[PDB]
Amino acid sequence: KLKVAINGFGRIGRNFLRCWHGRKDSPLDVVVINDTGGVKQASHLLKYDSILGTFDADVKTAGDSAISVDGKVIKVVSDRNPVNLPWGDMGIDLVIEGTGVFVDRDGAGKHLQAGAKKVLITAPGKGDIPTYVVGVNEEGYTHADTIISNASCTTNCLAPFVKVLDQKFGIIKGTMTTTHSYTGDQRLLDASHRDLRRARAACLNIVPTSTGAAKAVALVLPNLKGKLNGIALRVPTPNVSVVDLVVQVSKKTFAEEVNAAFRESADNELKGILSVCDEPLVSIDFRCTDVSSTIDSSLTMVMGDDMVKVIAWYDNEWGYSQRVVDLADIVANKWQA
Amino acid sequence: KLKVAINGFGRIGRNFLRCWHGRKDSPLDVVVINDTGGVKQASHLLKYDSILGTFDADVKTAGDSAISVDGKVIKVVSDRNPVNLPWGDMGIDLVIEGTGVFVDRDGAGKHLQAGAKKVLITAPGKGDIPTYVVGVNEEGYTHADTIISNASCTTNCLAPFVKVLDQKFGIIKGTMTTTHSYTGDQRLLDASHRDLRRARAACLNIVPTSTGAAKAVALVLPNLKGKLNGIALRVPTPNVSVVDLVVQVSKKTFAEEVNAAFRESADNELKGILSVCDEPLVSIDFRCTDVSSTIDSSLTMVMGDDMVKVIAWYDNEWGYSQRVVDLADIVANKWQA
Amino acid sequence: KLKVAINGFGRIGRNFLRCWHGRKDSPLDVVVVNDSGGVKSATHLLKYDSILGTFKADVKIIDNETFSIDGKPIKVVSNRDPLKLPWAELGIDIVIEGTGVFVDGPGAGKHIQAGAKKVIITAPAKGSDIPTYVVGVNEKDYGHDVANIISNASCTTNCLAPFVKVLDEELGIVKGTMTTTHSYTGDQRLLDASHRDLRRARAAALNIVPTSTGAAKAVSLVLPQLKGKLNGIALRVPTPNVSVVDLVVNIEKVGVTAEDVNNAFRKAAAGPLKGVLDVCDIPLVSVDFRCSDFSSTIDSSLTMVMGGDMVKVVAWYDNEWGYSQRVVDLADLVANKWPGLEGSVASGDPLEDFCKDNPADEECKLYE
Amino acid sequence: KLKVAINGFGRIGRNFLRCWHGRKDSPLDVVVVNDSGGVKSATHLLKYDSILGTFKADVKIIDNETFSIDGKPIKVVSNRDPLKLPWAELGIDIVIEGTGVFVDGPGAGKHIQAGAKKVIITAPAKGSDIPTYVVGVNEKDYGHDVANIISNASCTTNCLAPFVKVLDEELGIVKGTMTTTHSYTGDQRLLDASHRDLRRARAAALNIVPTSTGAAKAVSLVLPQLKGKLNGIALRVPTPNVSVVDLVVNIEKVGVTAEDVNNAFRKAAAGPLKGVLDVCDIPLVSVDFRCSDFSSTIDSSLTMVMGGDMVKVVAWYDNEWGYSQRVVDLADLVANKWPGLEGSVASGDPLEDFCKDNPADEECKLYE
Ligand SMILES: NC(=O)c1ccc[n+]([C@@H]2O[C@H](COP(=O)([O-])OP(=O)(O)OC[C@H]3O[C@@H](n4cnc5c(N)ncnc54)[C@H](O)[C@@H]3O)[C@@H](O)[C@H]2O)c1
Ligand SMILES: NC(=O)c1ccc[n+]([C@@H]2O[C@H](COP(=O)([O-])OP(=O)(O)OC[C@H]3O[C@@H](n4cnc5c(N)ncnc54)[C@H](O)[C@@H]3O)[C@@H](O)[C@H]2O)c1
Ligand SMILES: NC(=O)c1ccc[n+]([C@@H]2O[C@H](COP(=O)([O-])OP(=O)(O)OC[C@H]3O[C@@H](n4cnc5c(N)ncnc54)[C@H](O)[C@@H]3O)[C@@H](O)[C@H]2O)c1
Ligand SMILES: NC(=O)c1ccc[n+]([C@@H]2O[C@H](COP(=O)([O-])OP(=O)(O)OC[C@H]3O[C@@H](n4cnc5c(N)ncnc54)[C@H](O)[C@@H]3O)[C@@H](O)[C@H]2O)c1
Repeated sequence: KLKVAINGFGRIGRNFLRCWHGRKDSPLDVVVINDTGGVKQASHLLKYDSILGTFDADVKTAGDSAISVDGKVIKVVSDRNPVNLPWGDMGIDLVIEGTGVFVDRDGAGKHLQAGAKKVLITAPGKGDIPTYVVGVNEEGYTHADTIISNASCTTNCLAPFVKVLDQKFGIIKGTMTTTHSYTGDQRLLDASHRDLRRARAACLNIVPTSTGAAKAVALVLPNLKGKLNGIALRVPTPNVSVVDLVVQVSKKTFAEEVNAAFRESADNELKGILSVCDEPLVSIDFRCTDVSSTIDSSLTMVMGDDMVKVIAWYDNEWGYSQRVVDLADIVANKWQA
Repeated sequence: KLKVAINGFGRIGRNFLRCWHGRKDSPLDVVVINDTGGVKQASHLLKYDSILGTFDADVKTAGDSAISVDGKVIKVVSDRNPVNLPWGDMGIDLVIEGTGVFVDRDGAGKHLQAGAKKVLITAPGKGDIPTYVVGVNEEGYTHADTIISNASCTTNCLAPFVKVLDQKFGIIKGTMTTTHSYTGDQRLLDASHRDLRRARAACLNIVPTSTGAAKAVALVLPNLKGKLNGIALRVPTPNVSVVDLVVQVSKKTFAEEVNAAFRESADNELKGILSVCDEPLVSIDFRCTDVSSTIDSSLTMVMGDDMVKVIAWYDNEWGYSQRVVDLADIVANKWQA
Repeated sequence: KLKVAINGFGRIGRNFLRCWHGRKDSPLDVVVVNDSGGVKSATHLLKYDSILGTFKADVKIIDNETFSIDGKPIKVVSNRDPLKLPWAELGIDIVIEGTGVFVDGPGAGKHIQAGAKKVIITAPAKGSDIPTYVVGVNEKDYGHDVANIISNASCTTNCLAPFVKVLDEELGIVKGTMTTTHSYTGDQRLLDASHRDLRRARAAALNIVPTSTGAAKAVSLVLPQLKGKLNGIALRVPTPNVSVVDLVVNIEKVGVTAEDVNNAFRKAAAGPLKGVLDVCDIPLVSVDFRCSDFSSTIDSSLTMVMGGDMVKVVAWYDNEWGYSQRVVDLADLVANKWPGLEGSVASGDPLEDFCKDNPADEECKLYE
Repeated sequence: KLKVAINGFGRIGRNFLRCWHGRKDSPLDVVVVNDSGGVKSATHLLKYDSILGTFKADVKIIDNETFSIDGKPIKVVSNRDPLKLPWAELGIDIVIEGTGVFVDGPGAGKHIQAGAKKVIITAPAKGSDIPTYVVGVNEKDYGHDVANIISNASCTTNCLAPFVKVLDEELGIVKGTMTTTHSYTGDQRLLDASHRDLRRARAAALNIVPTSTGAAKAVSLVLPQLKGKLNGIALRVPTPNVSVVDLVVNIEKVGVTAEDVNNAFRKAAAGPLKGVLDVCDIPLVSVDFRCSDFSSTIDSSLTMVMGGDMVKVVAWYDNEWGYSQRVVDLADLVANKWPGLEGSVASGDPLEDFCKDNPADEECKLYE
């Protein structure tokens, strides 16, 4: 029912698109979407994915203007300016900006300008957005935020458990790192990009970096700041990535102590959100997997009952979208506007 | 000058050989090899390398019985018996068993037991071998020590400065990890590997594991145990790995202060051994370079002035050889046993 | 129905239950495999593939050598020698060669007498003797219970062949040569590891090795009427699993366009060459066929002709998945091919019947 | 040196012993026959050849279980079922398939299960599983672990093979076909007696039979280079034991004189074919090579040519006698390949045999 169009029909565009098909009970009437890229491409792009494979969802469309897929015919155009991107022609309900290039509220404003009602950004918006993230900023979340954001998958995934750890054991200091994959955020080749590292090709090289995680943690976790700071490690992989953090937790504990604690959480709430296990499973074992990350039980060592390594294969793309999808439909509900 | 043979001779040995040549005035006259592989292959094994490209040195074999490299005749025995390999026709001084399968002193002794006299292994010598690594234990090594080994590249690489780590500030706790490359020891394609992780194909998946770095840490430095202990991560890369360690140091500090405290390290001890900088470089920008790593002084961030990040693209392969080739020279030096 | 098992455990040993359990028509059933690595592995192995994804199946760990498959159990062997493997006790009508070392039915025979009624050869066995078994071509033309060790040529050709078959079949072709994209695998080591061959020695997934393809000959082996007209090189390339050749072919016929032949594809693919031969139209890549069992993926558009007659003929394909479907191919075939009923000889006239018992009959000492 | 056993004495095996007795440094030794014929008879039958004269060596006919011969006390069984007959207590590494009856590969299992480790299959390639291995021809293709059940293909083939390589190898054929002058034997009914065969059923000693023989096939078996390329029926002619080949072949070569080819033969004879390929020059007949063991028998002249490409290839040879002294060499081959002996030459170059055991070595998995 939510007449929605997302900006930047990236993988996550397809993801949520697939999630639209994947997730059941989708009031997300996303009958339009934006990406300045070629739409029939995007169609085939939507049609054909690498990781989760081609979206076998056959779509029959008559004319460039109207496109229909799985009954839910869905428009899409290609343009840069959200004002040049008419939204009132549908009176758009929600937008998410997969481009990333609109990393400030103005574009959303500009999206709100052309006739959008609500906005969130999977990416941490530069500056003028208090982000919303499940587990962290979905509780005090208000549907009445016509413009909000998510953070990078990293934060979008690394959040809850350690907060609950912070809830159940506290953390003196946290040193978070990820196996952050590669994306358009980095240059395939050593193409000219602001971050020299993201500029490089690095087909097999990692990027020592720091995503908004150790920053968005501030918003999403009003407590865990500075003390609980690590960086990002943007790796030469395209796919589901892994958390790599060692904490100096506050309360004395040991490995399993958090595990069942981490278990029970997913056993009730991080259900769908996150997971935990110790069966050795590698990336391929996490295709289109939604429980953002199962945490290792063995290698999650604990030293002095505070120094605690943490590790979990996480879906930087689909589970991210999952999480992105999560509150997305939630704001569709409590549909104040 | 020191007659040497290499069992299980491999890349790192080939590296050591490309080292050996690059080691102008290599006091190891390594006129012998053990390698069950074919000679021209063994040539190409050294001759044609992937990472450092082919050996920039032409290889000539007369005709198949012996191969001469850089104007020096070389031999390569091939028999799975840890003794039958004729190390006595020369009465070998140093043996390097690549296979690592003799984590017990025995096989190495079995190598010595027909002419060989000294040993170092890529495998961490479990127990009945001096925990001997350059920067840390090559000195306390008295040349009477004959059969020693090197632990993990990681162990090997971290050793010197991580010793210097607790030097300059002391370390409350330490949990290290590597961006360890992919090799054939982990199943490059899915095969019967004990580690279910290392068992798959996983050309793009990581392997949670641990290392002698987590273990010899005590063996190389006593206090450095448990609290000073981490894990290993064999990652989808072929090349120079990075240390994923955050040291909970004792003395409060800020990042560069310790890097200042580690400028000197390169300036005095890590010279040749290790390096450090903050210009963003990637594994290829660490290729064939003997300073075992450069530390991301910048992103080796301080957090709470005790739990301090440590990050350094470390030469898991070439320096690893080099360090061993260094250690080899060390044992080429002080030659009594 | 037919008692099945696997010699050893491979990625193809990992390949088929994905099909088989996922299958709906498989009469036979495996009951045991030689995982010399433990069910825990084998499960983790089989439950979780590297490419086709985790097995969408409750293949579960019942007893360490007798696990579950969504309720169906299967035993496990753990060994590297036929002779101990009690295919007799296992009653296995059909076992799949998983050592490779059996480039010879003889070694496979070391299971035949061991209670293998028939032996599923999987790869191009250097033992020529076995009739070259390939679907769409000679699959039926195989003789049941005649030398029950049953060949299976290289997926590359084994997939190429029915296509390669249909072309001359559609055209008549002077001869042919090609080059597939042999995906990176284990046989070529991720490392520059000591190898009986210079090529697969090298660090695998970076270098790209052209190499030998008896599979090219295997065409003649399966297309004898096309003997000699075949060539090509085995380009080992760095992919997980898809190979694809373009086949240079001087077509004996006129030299009309390919689309016609592709219409003939569109005819014959849709004809008997369903299951194997796809001519998709959207120009698509490796991913676009993963987990897809259409055991050949031709691109009409991308395929071209040179002189109208020298046709540049391509086809995407996986290297084991489709191959794993070749398993079922004879499997259900050889199943119905299995007699089940009895014979109608005359142990007086066909006293060989009586001699089948009375083999020590001077009445029977033929050729011997 | 190796304990050997007979499941009833092979007509050839009988002399083969005396041959083996005529052998001196034999790494093998028979210890028992499954005499379902009475010792003294078998003894006489052994001590007395019916063709090349009785043994010129003592035979001590000791008790019904074990006579001796020149101090060789050899035991006696009497049974068609092996298992019971314990070649294991008899430590018989490899048992003479003294029946033929177990023409089926799986027949020999009972004999492995009767105390064999390997199996001297006396039978030509009735089954398909086991390949025979042939001196000068395909013997060396054997390593150990390769088919402990090992065929004794037809002398026809077995004498066909040796020279038949030269052509395809020294000079190159297109294809061709042959026909033995098969001496009379017992496996054709002396009179018209009830026998499942058409012809051999008829009265034997007087006539000749155009007769089915896949020796040409069995050659192509061990000569995949000739797989599905050659032909030939047999001719059971009335002689005790000798035969010559028909053989016509469209040689690929220009059509040089045979003499050179025969010199090349004689060269190749001088090569790997000592005792194997005789190319003599005296025009001689059946008698003139009886009890002569040189496996081939050609007055180099005799084999000749029509127009060069078509080659009138013909050569006398033995059907049992020489045939026997072919069995030992291969029977020796296993003992020559027997474990316990030091067999390390070079892996630093030729580790092919080294990792021939394990293809998952540093890198050994050729052909994936
Ligand atoms: N976890 C994170 O770090 C994170 C979070 C949010 C967004 N992102 C970035 O956004 C993308 C998220 O993953 P993805 O699967 O969607 O990959 P993606 O790169 O395909 O998604 C971005 C899409 O926006 C399009 N784009 C660029 N400029 C545009 C513009 N003016 N208007 C409309 N579209 C525009 C791109 O073509 C692309 O299709 C990635 O590019 C990623 O770099 C990353
Ligand atoms: N480079 C590192 O950082 C590191 C660290 C720890 C262990 N290792 C081990 O060391 C090897 C990498 O070193 P490398 O580049 O010198 O190549 P390498 O792989 O050839 O060295 C060791 C190899 O010797 C082989 N082997 C067993 N028996 C042998 C025999 N008779 N003759 C010859 N080889 C035999 C083993 O397969 C083993 O992989 C890898 O096997 C790896 O597992 C490497
Ligand atoms: N897929 C093709 O088209 C093709 C063609 C020719 C050859 N091959 C080779 O034949 C095999 C078939 O593919 P796959 O899916 O099985 O991958 P695979 O490589 O895992 O299959 C063979 C593997 O099984 C194991 N093996 C061998 N003998 C064993 C035994 N007695 N017991 C337990 N394990 C044993 C080994 O790991 C061996 O590498 C592969 O080795 C493949 O490389 C494949
Ligand atoms: N002599 C040869 O060169 C040769 C070789 C192969 C086959 N053949 C033909 O096939 C038969 C075998 O010939 P051969 O050379 O082995 O001499 P053979 O005929 O004497 O061999 C069989 C002998 O073993 C016994 N026998 C037969 N079947 C048996 C069985 N199931 N179990 C135990 N003993 C059995 C008999 O005593 C018989 O004499 C003969 O009928 C012959 O015509 C001959």
